[PDB]
Amino acid sequence: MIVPVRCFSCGKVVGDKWESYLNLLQEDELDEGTALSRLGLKRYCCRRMILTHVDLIEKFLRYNP
Amino acid sequence: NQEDSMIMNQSSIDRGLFRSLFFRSYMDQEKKYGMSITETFEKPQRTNT
Amino acid sequence: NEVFSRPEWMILTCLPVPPPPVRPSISFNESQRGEDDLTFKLADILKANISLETLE
Amino acid sequence: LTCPECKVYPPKIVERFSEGDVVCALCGLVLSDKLVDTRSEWRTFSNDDHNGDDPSRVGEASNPLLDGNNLSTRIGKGETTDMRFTKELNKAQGKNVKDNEVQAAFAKITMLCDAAELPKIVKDCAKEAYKLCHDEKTLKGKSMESIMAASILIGCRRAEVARTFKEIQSLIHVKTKEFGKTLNIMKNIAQNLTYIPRFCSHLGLPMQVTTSAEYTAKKCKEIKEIAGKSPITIAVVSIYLNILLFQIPITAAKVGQTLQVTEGTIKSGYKILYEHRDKLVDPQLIANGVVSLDNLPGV
Amino acid sequence: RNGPNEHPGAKYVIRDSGDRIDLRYSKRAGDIQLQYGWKVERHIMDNDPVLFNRQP
Amino acid sequence: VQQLSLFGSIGDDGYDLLISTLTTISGNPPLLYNSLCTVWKPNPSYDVENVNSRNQLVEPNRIKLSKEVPFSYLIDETMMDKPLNFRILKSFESCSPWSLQISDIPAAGNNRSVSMQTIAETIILSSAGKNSSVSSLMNGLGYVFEFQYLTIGVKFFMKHGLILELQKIWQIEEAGNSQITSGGFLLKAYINVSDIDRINYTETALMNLKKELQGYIELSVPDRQSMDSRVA
Amino acid sequence: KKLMAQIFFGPTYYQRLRHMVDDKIHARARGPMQVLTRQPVEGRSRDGG
RNA sequence: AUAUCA
Ligand SMILES: [Mg+2]
Ligand SMILES: [Zn+2]
Ligand SMILES: [Zn+2]
Repeated sequence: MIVPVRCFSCGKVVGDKWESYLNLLQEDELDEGTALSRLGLKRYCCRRMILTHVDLIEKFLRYNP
Repeated sequence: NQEDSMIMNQSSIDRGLFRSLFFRSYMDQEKKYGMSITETFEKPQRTNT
Repeated sequence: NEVFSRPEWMILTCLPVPPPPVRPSISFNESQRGEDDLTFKLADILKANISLETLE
Repeated sequence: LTCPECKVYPPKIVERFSEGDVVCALCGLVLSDKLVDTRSEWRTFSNDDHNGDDPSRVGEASNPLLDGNNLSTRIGKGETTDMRFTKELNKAQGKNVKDNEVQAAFAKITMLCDAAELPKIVKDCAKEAYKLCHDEKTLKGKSMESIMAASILIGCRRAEVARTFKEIQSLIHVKTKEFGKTLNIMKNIAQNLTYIPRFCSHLGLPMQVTTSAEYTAKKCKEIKEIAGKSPITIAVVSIYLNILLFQIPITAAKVGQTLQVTEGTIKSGYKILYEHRDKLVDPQLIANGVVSLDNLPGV
Repeated sequence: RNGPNEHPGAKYVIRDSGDRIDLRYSKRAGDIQLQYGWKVERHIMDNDPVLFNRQP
Repeated sequence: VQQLSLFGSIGDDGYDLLISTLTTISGNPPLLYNSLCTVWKPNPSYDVENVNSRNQLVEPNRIKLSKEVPFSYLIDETMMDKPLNFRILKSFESCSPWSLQISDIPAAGNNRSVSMQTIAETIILSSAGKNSSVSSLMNGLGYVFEFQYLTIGVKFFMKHGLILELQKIWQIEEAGNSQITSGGFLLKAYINVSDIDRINYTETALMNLKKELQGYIELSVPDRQSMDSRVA
Repeated sequence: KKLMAQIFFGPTYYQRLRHMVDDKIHARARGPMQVLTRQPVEGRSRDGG
């Protein structure tokens, strides 16, 4: 839930890259592997951060108060 | 990491690896013991309690 | 054994009553009070006794 | 307890339960070492063990306030049991058994509360009112089904559970003047707002109507617009005013039916209140459909 | 002097008299002057022998 | 510092005999001395929690300031020209140096052969600045003047550091000084100890003095609670 | 310095389980006693022995 | 009393 700032393994900021990744997929139709790489996420530790994220926050927002 | 133990990247732990939230819930009733005796919600004073 | 165990002593005529330590009571909140199962079982023995005494 | 070394009048002492000690907070002298867990100790009397496997479970809780101190087990079937000896030892308990049987009048109160939808705190007050007045010479020879019908309104009038006397007249039984005198000799030893929730529910009105009727009725009394009419009538009348003011209306016949009042009587209170309808309503009431203060029936 | 909170510290002082001094609360936990024969209930320290066991 | 002591008393009439006895027993005649003590307590107007930075309980206590005064400040005109010796007692910019002391209630223990009190002391030598009066300085520490008393007496130096004081105490107030010791003298025997040995040795010295005066004047251990300056 | 061995390295899905040391750790040295037997009470919960 | 832990 909610994109991790910084990759656990090396600590490369990954907090900014979320919307940008989600955009390179809808708007650019691009496959996951290219979008990640476009965003400069080269090490698999960094790749796994975005590639395997589950943004549960968006469901959480669906409840009123 | 011998005999089923493991080593964790303390650096990763700081970055949020495996952290979790924890919520415990405590309950309490204000019970009524018959015609007169009733428990009360209040801050007890140490002289009369 | 003539001193410590005559056969006449197997049949109960008098009943040793154990003290509270063996059957503790607890006084909760004036409308709640807990007695030990033995204290219950004793009271039945007594009630049954008092009854049979009156009958004889 | 008071520290033998210090002795200050407010004896400031702590129960360090975790180390199982009772300490004097001032000098630090330990005043006691044997210390017992009362929660877990109470778990031995009132547990969840109904099967019989717990070795900790060794006693049972009783109620010295209601049934005095009558310790008594019951001969019943166990795992290895012949159905013969149970009968004999039970037929033998029959010869040893009057007032130890009038406790089945608690079963009359319990079956009346559950038929009247009454809480667990009301039964225990009705059972304590009945135990302390059923053998009185002040009640002497009152209708025995009307003295327990009076001790239920005595238990409701302390547990804050709104129950009119006509609500208990419907249960059992009640002879009105007979359980009305009995409700006073024991007493020596409702309002508009009470009915509004139920009547409204049966009426099928919205919260908005209920609240306004509730506000009007109180104001009616506050205003003293209805000199001595029964609260039930006042409430039914107020419900009429508010409801008529809103969209979903209810007629006198329908209100009276629910309130168990008569239209004529509701009319009586209603007209008395109507003159001050303006003062009566909640301030942010929204009259709807076509029913403003001017337009209300006025009947 | 170290007391119950510091590591190499102590919890109680047992006088000849038999009564236990709780260093956590005693107003005299500071100015506590020991006497031969008293007992200091001190923390477990490096190199104390202890029984270690794994059940069964 | 650890002060081991024993106390006693005598009425004015017992003076000469006691002086004569202590003079023979110690080998020296008495030495006249005085001291002014001012006691201070935490300002009641200010209030602070009673705990450490480590959140450990701290008990509020009084601070005692003590110094001497030239004898001439204690002799009026009626007192004029009277041998300045032991017999006189019968007819009864910056700050100066002071002794600052905070003491603890004596050590606990049933059947104590002597009183044993811990004393934290430091010395004030001088001051400077805006508010340099000892009074301001005490206030700066967060304390206020509570009370003060004058003590006049004679002392005897004995073996092993044992000291004996025969004293008279007067509380000082504008309303007047009242003699706390009215009637006689407060007798004090003590030794100041900066190892268990020297402590048991010191006890012995005091015990031998008590033993040597048994029958004549009795020296005992005062009540701990009477030697506790904590505020409460 | 390079390791003489080459390590099998890659991501693996690891789970965090309900058993954490701090909810387990327990120590006692004189404490609450039962009423009947006058022996140490039961369980970490009750500060048992 | 069920669930669970090695
Ligand atoms: Mg294992
Ligand atoms: Zn990375
Ligand atoms: Zn105390």
